[PDB]
Amino acid sequence: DMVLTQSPASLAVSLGQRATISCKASQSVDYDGDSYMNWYQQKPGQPPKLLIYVASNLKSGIPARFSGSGSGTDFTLNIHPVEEEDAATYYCQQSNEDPFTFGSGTKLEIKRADAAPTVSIFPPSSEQLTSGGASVVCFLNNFYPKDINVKWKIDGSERQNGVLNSWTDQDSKDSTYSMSSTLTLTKDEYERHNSYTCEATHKTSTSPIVKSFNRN
Amino acid sequence: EVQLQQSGPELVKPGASVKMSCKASGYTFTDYYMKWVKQSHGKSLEWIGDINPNNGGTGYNQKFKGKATLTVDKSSSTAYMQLNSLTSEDSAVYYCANDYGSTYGFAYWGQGTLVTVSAAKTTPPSVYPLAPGSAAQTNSMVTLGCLVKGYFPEPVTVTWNSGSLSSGVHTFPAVLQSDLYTLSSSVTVPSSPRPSETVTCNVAHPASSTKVDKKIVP
Repeated sequence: DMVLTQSPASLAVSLGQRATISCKASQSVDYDGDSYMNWYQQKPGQPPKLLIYVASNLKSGIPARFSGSGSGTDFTLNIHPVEEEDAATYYCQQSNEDPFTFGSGTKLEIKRADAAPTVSIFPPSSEQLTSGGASVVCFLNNFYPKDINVKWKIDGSERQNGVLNSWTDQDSKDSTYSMSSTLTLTKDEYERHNSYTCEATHKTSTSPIVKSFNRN
Repeated sequence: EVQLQQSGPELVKPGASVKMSCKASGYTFTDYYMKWVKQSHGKSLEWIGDINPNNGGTGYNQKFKGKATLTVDKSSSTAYMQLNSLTSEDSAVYYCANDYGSTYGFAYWGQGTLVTVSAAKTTPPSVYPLAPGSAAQTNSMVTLGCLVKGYFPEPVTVTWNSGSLSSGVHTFPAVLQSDLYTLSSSVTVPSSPRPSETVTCNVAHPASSTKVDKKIVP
């Protein structure tokens, strides 16, 4: 089997800049003067999208910002200028021989201006409590960079376990991330405390963003 | 427009087998080869094999010879793939594609089929609405949430207002608490909308034909 090594693995690039992804086939993928290497774009949640086929052909409908090059065993995909809708994982795939092979992929992240998350905390729904469960949910929307912390405080003290965080992939419209944290306790543990705080921190800093509520 | 419609998700017991379909339209079914790719959680694509709709010709990636079994049905322009003796490794997403336009690659793809190989029983989700609870309400945006917790297996489709609301939505990826799944979605709307105009969240869990419409009230 032929090995397709993509490089780099991850790459951050500011809007308008240039993005260059490499692909190195272990063998040659030329055949009668044509290099059979294709490139796909894949945004989280959907099937890959054919961008460029046979090394340098831009599929009809693809923005001219994209452009492939290379031959033999070394190929390159070029994006200029980079846009918000480009944050995705990219793949080169050889069609030269059995079995068809895909590259190890390259995630493309967009750099932008630091942005504060929009925290919103939610107490447990009556429905949920009735069944002996209490899930406090905290939404930290549209922040940047992806590196953020979330500390949960119950009656002043920090709650360690019972937390479940889930990040969103970088937005296609504004290049921001979002995260959801859920502190899950039992109706008993919940009913025996009053103040529930959810606070976010950006890497180091010191000035957090808090949100809280009282059981009344 | 060439169109490839793949079957719904599947939860299969390990050791068993499963068959998925891929309905083609918008083109001469026999003219083009039908190809199959598998992609796994951590994301990484693998070619399974191709099939010649015309004569039932078949091409298999050595790894999948014996595991996959491509088949086709001319009269219905439908492609089939059968996976035998499933094991947890076979838990992934399978796409069917074709080279309409002869780009010598994979030009068109289906939307995928998620197969979960597991001895576990399917558990429906518990849909809980998330309301602010006596908060802001004066020309200032308001965030609402819907918590979908304790379900199995993946996936679940959350929607806001049958789909009228697409902007402001943020559906987070499911996490695995215990041996169950939990995800949540949020939607930001102008103070005008709610509580005035109705805001519902519609959760659907295919594996169990579970359809819920929880209304977000204050």
